[PDB]
Amino acid sequence: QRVEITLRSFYIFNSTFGQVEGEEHKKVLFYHPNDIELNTKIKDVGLSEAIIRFTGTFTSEDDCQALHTQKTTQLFYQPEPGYWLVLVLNVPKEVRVADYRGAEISDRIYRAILRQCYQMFRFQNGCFSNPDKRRELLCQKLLQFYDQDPAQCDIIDMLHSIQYLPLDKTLFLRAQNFGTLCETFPDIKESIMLYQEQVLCGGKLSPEDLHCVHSYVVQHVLKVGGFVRSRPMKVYVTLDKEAKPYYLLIYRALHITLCLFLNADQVAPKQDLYDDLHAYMAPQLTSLARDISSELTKEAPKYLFINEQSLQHHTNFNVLSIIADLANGSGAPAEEVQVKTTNDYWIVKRRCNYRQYYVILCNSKATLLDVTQEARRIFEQELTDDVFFDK
Amino acid sequence: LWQGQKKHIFILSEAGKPIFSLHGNEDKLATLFGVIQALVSFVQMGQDAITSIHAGGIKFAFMQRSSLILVAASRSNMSVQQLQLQLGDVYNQILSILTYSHMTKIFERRKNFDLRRLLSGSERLFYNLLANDSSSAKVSNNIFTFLTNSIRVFPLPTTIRSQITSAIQSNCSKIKNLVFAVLIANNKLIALVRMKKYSIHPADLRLIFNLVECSESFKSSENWSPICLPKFDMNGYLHAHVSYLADDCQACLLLLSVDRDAFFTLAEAKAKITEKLRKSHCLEAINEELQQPFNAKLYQQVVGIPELRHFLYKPKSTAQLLCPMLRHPYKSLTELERLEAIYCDLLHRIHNSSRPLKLIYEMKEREVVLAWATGTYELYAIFEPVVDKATVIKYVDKLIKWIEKEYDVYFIRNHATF
Amino acid sequence: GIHYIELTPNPIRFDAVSQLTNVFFDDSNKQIFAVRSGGATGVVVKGPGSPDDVVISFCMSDRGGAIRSIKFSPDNQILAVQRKENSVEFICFQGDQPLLQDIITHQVKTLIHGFVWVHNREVALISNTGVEVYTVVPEKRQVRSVKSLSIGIKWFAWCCDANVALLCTSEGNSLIPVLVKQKVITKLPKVDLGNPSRDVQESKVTLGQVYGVLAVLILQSNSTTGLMEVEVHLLNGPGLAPRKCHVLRLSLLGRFAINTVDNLIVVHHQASGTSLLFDISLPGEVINEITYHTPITPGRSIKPFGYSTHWVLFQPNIVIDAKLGCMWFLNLCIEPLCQLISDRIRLTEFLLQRSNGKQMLLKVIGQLVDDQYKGIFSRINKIYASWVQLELQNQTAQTPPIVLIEQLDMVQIFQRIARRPYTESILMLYLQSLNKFNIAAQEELSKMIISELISNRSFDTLRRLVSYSMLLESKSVACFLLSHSNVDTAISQVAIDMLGRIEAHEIIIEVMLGQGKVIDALRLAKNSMGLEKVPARKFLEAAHKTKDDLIFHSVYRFFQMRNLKLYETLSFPKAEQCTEFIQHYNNTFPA
Repeated sequence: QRVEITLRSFYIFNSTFGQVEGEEHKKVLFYHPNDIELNTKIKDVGLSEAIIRFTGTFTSEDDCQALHTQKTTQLFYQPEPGYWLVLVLNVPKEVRVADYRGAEISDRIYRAILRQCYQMFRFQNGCFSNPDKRRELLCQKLLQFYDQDPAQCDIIDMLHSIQYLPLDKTLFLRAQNFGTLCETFPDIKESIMLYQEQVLCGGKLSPEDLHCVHSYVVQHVLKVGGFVRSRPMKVYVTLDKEAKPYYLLIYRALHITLCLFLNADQVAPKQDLYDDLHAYMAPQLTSLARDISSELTKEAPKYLFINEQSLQHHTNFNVLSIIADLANGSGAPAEEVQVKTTNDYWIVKRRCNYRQYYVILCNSKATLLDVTQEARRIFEQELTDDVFFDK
Repeated sequence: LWQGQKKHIFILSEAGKPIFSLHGNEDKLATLFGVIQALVSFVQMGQDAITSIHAGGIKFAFMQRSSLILVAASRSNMSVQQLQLQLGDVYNQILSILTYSHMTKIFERRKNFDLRRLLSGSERLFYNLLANDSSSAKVSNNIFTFLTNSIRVFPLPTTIRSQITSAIQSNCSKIKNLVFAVLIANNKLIALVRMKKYSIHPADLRLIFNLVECSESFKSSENWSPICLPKFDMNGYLHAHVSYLADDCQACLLLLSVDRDAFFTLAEAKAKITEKLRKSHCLEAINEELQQPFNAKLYQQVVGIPELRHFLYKPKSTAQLLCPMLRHPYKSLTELERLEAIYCDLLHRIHNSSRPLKLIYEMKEREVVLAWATGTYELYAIFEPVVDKATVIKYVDKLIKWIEKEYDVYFIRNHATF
Repeated sequence: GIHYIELTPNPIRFDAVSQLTNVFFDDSNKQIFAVRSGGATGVVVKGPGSPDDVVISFCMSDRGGAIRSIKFSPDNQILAVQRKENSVEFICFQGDQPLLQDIITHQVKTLIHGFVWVHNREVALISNTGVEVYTVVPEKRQVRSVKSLSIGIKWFAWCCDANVALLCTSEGNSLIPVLVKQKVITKLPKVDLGNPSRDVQESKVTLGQVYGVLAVLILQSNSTTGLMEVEVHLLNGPGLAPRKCHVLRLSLLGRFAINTVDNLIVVHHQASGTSLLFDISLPGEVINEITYHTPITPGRSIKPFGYSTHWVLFQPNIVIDAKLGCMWFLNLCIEPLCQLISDRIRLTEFLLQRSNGKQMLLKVIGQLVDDQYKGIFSRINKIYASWVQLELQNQTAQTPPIVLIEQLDMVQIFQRIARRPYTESILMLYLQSLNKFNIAAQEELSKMIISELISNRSFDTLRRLVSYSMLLESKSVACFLLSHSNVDTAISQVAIDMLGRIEAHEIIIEVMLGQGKVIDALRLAKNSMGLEKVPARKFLEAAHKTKDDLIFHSVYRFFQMRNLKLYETLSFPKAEQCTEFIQHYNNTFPA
């Protein structure tokens, strides 16, 4: 009778506030769920602060990272000095008496999730830094964010990668041609083009900002023929060594989403600009989308080839024990790791200059040499321009 | 400086009374003990039990057993389960010094009773047990015996060992209530004979080894002291007659009996055993082996295989270990720590309960390691960084064949019986 | 005065005509002959050839009859004279002074019109009754005939280049070309005049070739509005069959003349004093599979320097003077034309088929891309795809086309616009055009593109460009990528990837040893070199510099085992000369 991981609590606190007696409720800036009594909130914040101050007697205070009780595990994270995020989890149970199996949880995945939460909040609203009363009401953005699965997490969600879109040269040159908008219209500072879910042509932007833009677009615009209007939306992205606000304009062709970054130190754009952009851009974008769709219509061991410099993976994705091993052995010179599990699964890993390769095999009648040969066959079949210098 | 150490061991009471600390004075650290007790009680108020804390390079492990609080902190590469095993060893040491019934009754008595009174004069055993690791200054294989929880057997030809065992079991046959007779020499078991219906468990044997190694007053007298074996009987005592063999053969013999009055009989039996050993020239073989620095046969075997730095082979039926001598480039301390970390990591990954493995092959920058867990043995080899794979497999197979050939010389299959 | 037709700044000068002397012009060799007193006192010669005007003064008596033409041989050895319709004499010239004793007299009944040279030693005669062809012999002093034809002729026309004589029948409603050469004369398919009833006159028919293809020109007036026009037929059909291909819209009235200057059909109007250019290759309107054309510039006069009704216009660009005694050659001033025409695409099309349209075309592109730049995009999107087609047609056929622009021509143009915000778009547009026309990018363009992409912080485009192999895969390009290595690390990743693509292992080994990765470099070397060629000295020194005491031991042990495998010993051969490292190892690791 498996119970698997659930979510028990999530809160943000700042110990600086409420140093005077009787203001113990000023610590909490957010608590989830909101149905809990105030005393329990204060007790949980007190426990977290006690653990942090106990750790802070051997090393630096900003080193605390986790707690493992018998049935709940907590994760700490400090994005800015003073502010802490905590993610209480629930240990899976096994019934045969209760058999807690809190040894099947990898802290890296959920700590990465904690990182992504703050990254998205920063993208939309900015940094965390009375103003605390404004902040506490602006933090009820993290109410729909945790309303829109904890058990289903893997290495891809740990590394924040997006799949790769292969295109022929002519279509790519045609698509990249949409860079004359910054010249015909001097106001536009940046443009990014997406296919349905893969990034088609996004340039002059760091991978983190591109991931944030892609995640926001997929979450809002795609899930729930021209300029999509929401019921002047500002974003905070870093360009030229500084994070600055920018207006975001989203234009939707058939399957193509084109995000335009207008300058945000002037007044909001008027209707004439929208009309000009529409009448200047609609037909070419429609034709390009139709051509790409037609071309894409014209066009056992697993694998997963991850790139660490652009966060674009390429896979064809395995029991839970196998999935747990991939997230364990992951990240410096090259290396080569081969592992066989009890249930007869062979796992091979390579690490070239900046990449990671994985191959999973299911063969119980193989030796070390046979497995190496099979992995080499797969690597040669699914890749060109041999990178390992196998010769 | 105090907080920069590589290992800390704190022992508390359920009320928060300091008892033992590996570093520093137990009375200078009252506030830390109070903080720990408050934290544990605070967590327990929610019908829950705290186990560990991971904080960016430092790990803490907690244990609450029989109204005691055991806390261990370590900056090494050890995981939390291995620290829990270490804490269990410390608790077993405490349980051996004070039998379980005595401590449970005294705790059922006044709740604020200081246990340092009853644990006075036995700090040497704790310090030896916690210094048995290579963290501070030690360059030996006791860390390798601790990691895999097994002992090492003295390498002698089968004839000498059979003669010694036959002599002991023939001389000590008529005595009533003799449970175990153990003969060890230089931190290495030589022979062991036990009663038919009662066996021994590796934890108790390692405890006996620690008691013999730490104490030094066993050489100048025929000491008669009691010992408690938690696995044998956790509420009853055993009385041990401990004495060395002679002034030229430094092998120590222990006779364990349940009767507190039978001591002269044990002395007479020991005298007869030593006489019958000296008659048949076994002491000469023991002394000759004690002078060899590195067991030249295994040295020749290892040097016969280049691109091999270290290994440790352990069978599955019994808890015994075989490993060669430390050689270059691992003769320093930093490289020794690195090698210890490598074995810790491999051992933790192989024996993980949630996701166990069967074979690990790695080709890191400065080494080529290999682990293996067959149904009848368990190997952990380390090769040179620029070796191919077929050569590694050939060397491993040849080494395993040689080890299987010379089995009775290095391992004991079945123990003797009275 | 801003005009497009001018004259020669250094005109040729000759003796003016008088009441007695006559002037005779040869179109075939561009020579004007001025006879004096029937040639007895000396005839002057003016024309092309040597920088000094070649003049041959000769004596010849007065035999009666006005001369219509005297013409040397194509090798200038024999001349000819004609006096009367029935007595035509063939005179022989020897050396540089007339041997008058060798003159030959010939008699023919046919109605004589004219004579032509079809070869260096062959004279062909045109007569009304019907053509023929003769061949002279000075030895026996008679002239032989080979073939003939037979067609009444009112007037004729001759071409020196293609040797195609256009003849008008005495019936007055038929024109037939004849191709005349050595021993072979044959009729051509009769020209489809369209209107077999129109009257033909001398000033209504001109013959001349444009772009190297012979064409016939006929003047006409509009059948609907009465406006004058020019009817053009090109002799480009299979078998040199005449075929109408173009019609010019003049939209004026009066007298007109046509020359052919720089492959342009120039039309002159004496009444209005204006000239009109017509470029045949320019895109014009087509009606009933016949293309109609209009002047490319507003009507303007010849540049005023030095439209009198006294000139005689000779093809292709010859204008002579009767009472003035001079002769010019027409020319074009392309600098004013580059400003008069405003449409950049039209100007590029006009300049891509000229004789000097390279120095002006490159200047136009440079002005359009550097000085007068605007948000132009669709103009230089078309100029490229206009000349890159010519460049591709040159390659796929391997006479080179007139005006040809390669990559090295316009790489120099893009140099002056480097380090500007808008350079990336221009470079990418050029690369897109090249890729569309399937032309590889050479080293310099690839280097420029890499530099611009790196400077503008665009790495996804760089990765995609390298992925498709759109940049030259050279070791110099690899060095160029690797020399930056500090703006970011993705540049280093791309450089190493494309170094490994071309299998340049020594550079990879040197780079890896530069960072301080001795074991990986040694692993690569023992697979590339082969374990019998690895340098022990270099690797031992590199491992000794790191000061790690583990890499040193591993390298030393690897070389010890190499010595064991090769020489069945664990010692270092004296050839290596590395006893210092042996001493260092022995002291470092005690035995």
